[PDB]
Amino acid sequence: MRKNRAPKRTVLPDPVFNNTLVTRIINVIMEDGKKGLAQRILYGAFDLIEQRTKEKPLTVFERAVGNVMPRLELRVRRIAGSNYQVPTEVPQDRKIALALRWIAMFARKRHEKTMLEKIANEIIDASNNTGAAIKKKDDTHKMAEANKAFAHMRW
Amino acid sequence: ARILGIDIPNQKRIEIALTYIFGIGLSRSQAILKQANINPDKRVKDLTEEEFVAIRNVASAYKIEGDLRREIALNIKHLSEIGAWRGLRHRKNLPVRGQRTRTNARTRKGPRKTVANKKIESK
Amino acid sequence: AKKSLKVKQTRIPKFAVRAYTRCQRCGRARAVLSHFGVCRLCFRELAYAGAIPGVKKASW
Amino acid sequence: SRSAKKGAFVDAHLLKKVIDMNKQEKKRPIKTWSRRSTIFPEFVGNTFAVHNGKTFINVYVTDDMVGHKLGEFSPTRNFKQHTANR
RNA sequence: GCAUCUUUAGCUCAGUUGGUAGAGCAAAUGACUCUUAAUCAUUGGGUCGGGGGUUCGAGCCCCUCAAGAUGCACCA
RNA sequence: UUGUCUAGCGAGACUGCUAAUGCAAAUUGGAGGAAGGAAGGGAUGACGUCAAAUCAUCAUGCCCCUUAUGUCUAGGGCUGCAAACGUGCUACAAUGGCCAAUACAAACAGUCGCCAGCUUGUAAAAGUGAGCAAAUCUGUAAAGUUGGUCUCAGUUCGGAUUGAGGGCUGCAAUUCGUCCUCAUGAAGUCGGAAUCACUAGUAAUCGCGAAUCAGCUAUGUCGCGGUGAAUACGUUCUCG
RNA sequence: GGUACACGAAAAACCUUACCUAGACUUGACAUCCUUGGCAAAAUUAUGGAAACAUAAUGGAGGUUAACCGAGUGACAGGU
Ligand SMILES: *C(=O)[C@@H](N)CCCC[NH3+]
Ligand SMILES: [Mg+2]
Ligand SMILES: [Mg+2]
Ligand SMILES: [Mg+2]
Ligand SMILES: [Mg+2]
Ligand SMILES: [Mg+2]
Ligand SMILES: [Mg+2]
Ligand SMILES: [Mg+2]
Ligand SMILES: [Mg+2]
Ligand SMILES: [Mg+2]
Ligand SMILES: [Mg+2]
Ligand SMILES: [Mg+2]
Ligand SMILES: [Mg+2]
Ligand SMILES: [Mg+2]
Ligand SMILES: [Mg+2]
Ligand SMILES: [Mg+2]
Ligand SMILES: [Mg+2]
Ligand SMILES: [Mg+2]
Ligand SMILES: [Mg+2]
Ligand SMILES: [Mg+2]
Ligand SMILES: [Mg+2]
Ligand SMILES: [Mg+2]
Ligand SMILES: [Zn+2]
Repeated sequence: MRKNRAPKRTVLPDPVFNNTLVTRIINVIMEDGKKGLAQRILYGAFDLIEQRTKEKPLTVFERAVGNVMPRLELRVRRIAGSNYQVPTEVPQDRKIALALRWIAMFARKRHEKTMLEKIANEIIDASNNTGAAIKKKDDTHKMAEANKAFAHMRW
Repeated sequence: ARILGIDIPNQKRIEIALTYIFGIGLSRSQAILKQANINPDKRVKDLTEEEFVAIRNVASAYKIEGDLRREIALNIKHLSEIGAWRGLRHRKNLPVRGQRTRTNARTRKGPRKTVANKKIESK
Repeated sequence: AKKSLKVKQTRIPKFAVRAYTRCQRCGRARAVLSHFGVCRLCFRELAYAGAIPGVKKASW
Repeated sequence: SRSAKKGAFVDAHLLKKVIDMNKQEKKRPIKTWSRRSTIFPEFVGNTFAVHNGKTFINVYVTDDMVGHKLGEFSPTRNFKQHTANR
C-alpha cells in the first residue's frame, strides 16, 4: 500500500578502530540522546577487554558479534488459530542490526556492576559461544528448524 | 554504635551516619560536623574516643532525637485540643494543607477500597 | 448579568487588587489581550477587517 | 509565612469592639463577620460569633487559641457520609 | 365440628419476638432526551382487620368477634 | 582574528541538457550545481454529512420575570470525597545521586518594568543603586568536559506526607497563594489483559523565552535553540 | 465515541462569578425620548457601621451649559 522503498542514511566509519559497526552499537546503547556518554561507556569496555583478554579489542568484538549473528528469521503469519511461523533468510544489514540489539538488551540486565563492566562481560562472554545472546540465537534457530515444513508457504 | 540508642552503620561515613539518627538529617549533620571540626570522609569504624565525646556533646546541645517524636505528638494533641478546623482535617486522616481530595492524595488514605460505580443503562 | 459588570469595571474600585480588565468592544472578561484591550474573539473579527495596522496572517 | 514588618492583622473594627467589650463587664457574644482577624492577646476571655457562611457559630477563645485566625476555629462546609451508587 | 394459621400504605410481602413499621411494584416529582420508552435520583402515601385485657409502653403477648385458608371426622 | 551579521532588492532550479522508452503526457539514470524532479516547513481546507458545538464572546425571532429571574455589598462556594476514568509531571537509579571547576545557543521581552554591581542573610530575599525605552543595559543556559566520592542498599535512590521557623505579593494567604531553610522519609526495584505517538534534525531528551498575571505545585499553552538516533523486507492480516 | 475530559478558562483568596447565606435598592448600577433648571459628580476626612449605605464637612475640573449634574416624567432600562 506504499509501493516505495525507504532510503538509507550513512553508517559512518568508526572514528577509532575504523570499523563502522562500532558507531551502530553506540547508537544502540544510546539512551536520553547522549552521544558523548555512550561513546565513553563503550570505549571504556574495550580498555577493560585489553586488561583481561590481552588481545585486540576490535578482533574480540567482531568474534563476539559475528558469532551472535543469526541466520534464520521467523515471521508470524496467523490464518485461523495461533500463528504458523515461516523461516526466511534475513538480509545482511538486518543481520548485524539484530545482533547488536540483542547484545545491548541482555547487557543491561546482567547481575554485574557499572554498565561498562556489564557490557564488557557480555561481549567477552559471547566470543566463546556461551552467554545470554547466544541462547537467544540458539532458540530462534531451533524454532525455525522445527518449523521447517511451512517455510515454502510465505504469502 | 555508641551514640545514644542509635546504631549508626559501622562501615559508613560519619556524615551519613548522623543522618541515620532521627533528629539529625543531612544538612544539620554537616553543621555538627563542621562545628566539631572533625573531617568528613573518615569511616566511623576508623574513629577514636576523642571525636565520640565531642559529637555526642553537640548532639545533646541540639534537640534530642527522642524528644522530637513526643514534640510532634504534643503538637498534634495541641492542635486537636484547640478544636481547629485544621486539627479536624488532620483528625480524619486527610490532607492538612490545601491538597485536593477528589481524585488524588492517597498517601494519607492508605490502600484503595474500591466501591461500585453508578450503573449507566443509557438515557 | 452583563451590563452591570461592564459599568462596574469602568468605575474605580475601593481596592487596587479589585480592578480587572474586560474587553472594551464586548463585555467578555476572560482571555483579554492587554496589548490591545480586545478579547480573543473580537480580535479575530477586527484582524480580519484590517482595523489594527500591521496584524497580518502568519506563515512563520 | 506572613512577613515580620507587617506583623499581625485585625480589621480594627473587631479591635475597637473588643476594647469596648472588655471594659464592659456584662459581656455577650460579639457578632463579627471577620474570619480574617488574627486572635490578639486582648481577645482572650471573649466569645465571638463567626459567620460560617450560613449562621454564626460561637467560639469561646482561650489563652491557648491565641495566634491563628478567628475563622480557622469554625467550619464552612460539611461532609459526613457518602451513598452507595449502585 | 375441632384444632391451627393469616388479615400490615393503591397491590404483592418482610416486620420481632414489647419502646409503637419498612422491602419490592404501582403513582407522582424532577433529572435525562427533538420528545418519549427505558434509566436514574428523590418522594408523599399506614386506622398494623375490629374491640377488650396485661404492661410505664402492644404491629409484637393473651381473649372475643368479622372475613378466608390449613390440618384433623361428611361414623371403620 | 574584517567581512560575519542584520534586512531591502535581485540572481539562482526551469525535467533547463543528456541516455533509455513512450504517439504524448511522463518515469528512471547521469552531468553540472548550495539545492533535481511538489528542495524541507507554514498559511491556504470544494459541494456537503453528523438537526455535530456554541443563545455563557457578540447579535437576534419567540417565550418568561418586571419593588424581581433586575441592582450594591460582606461572608462562604466554584478547591468537598467511600470512589472510577483521561491527559501530564516525578520516579523506581551507577547511561546515576551529590560536590567543585568550566565551554558552547537561538528566539523573545522590558520604565508601576528588566534589574547589573555592592552590603546583609544557612536561603527565599531586603537595602543601596547605577544602566537601559533598547543590535548599546538586563533577564546566571542546562545537558555536555575534567576531577573527587558513593559501590547496587529500598540506599548518598525516590520525593510524598507531616511539624516548626522565615521571605515576597496583596486590604487580606484559615477555608484557598507560592518560594526558601530545617525536621520526617509513603508507595515505588520497570508495571496484568490491552493500548499511544513518530519516517531526520524527526522520535527521545536538556534548558531558555513569551502570552493572560499584584501573586499563583501552569508539571498547562504557545514558541526558541543544545545533543541527537533506530527502522521501513512487504501488503498475507488490521483500521480508515 | 472517533470530533468531550491541562476543553470554554491566555491565571477562581477579595475581584473575576454567572452559585448559596445574609444586610440593603426600585424608571433602578447603565441608556434614549420627551417639560424643565443647572451655582456638580468625584475623591477624601468624621460618626454609626461586615461592608453595602446613611447622616456632617473642603463644596470644588469646568463652562453658564458644552459633556454631564440634575428635578418631573411615563414609554421603559435590565436578565450569564
Ligand atoms: C372409627 O373410627 C370409630 N372408632 C370412631 C367412632 C366415633 C363416634 N363418635
Ligand atoms: Mg490548592
Ligand atoms: Mg450577554
Ligand atoms: Mg434540552
Ligand atoms: Mg493551494
Ligand atoms: Mg442537537
Ligand atoms: Mg466571595
Ligand atoms: Mg477546577
Ligand atoms: Mg506536556
Ligand atoms: Mg559520577
Ligand atoms: Mg558592548
Ligand atoms: Mg518498598
Ligand atoms: Mg530523592
Ligand atoms: Mg496558607
Ligand atoms: Mg534494582
Ligand atoms: Mg511519514
Ligand atoms: Mg522525559
Ligand atoms: Mg463529538
Ligand atoms: Mg467570588
Ligand atoms: Mg459652579
Ligand atoms: Mg442656564
Ligand atoms: Mg434573553
Ligand atoms: Zn471582546
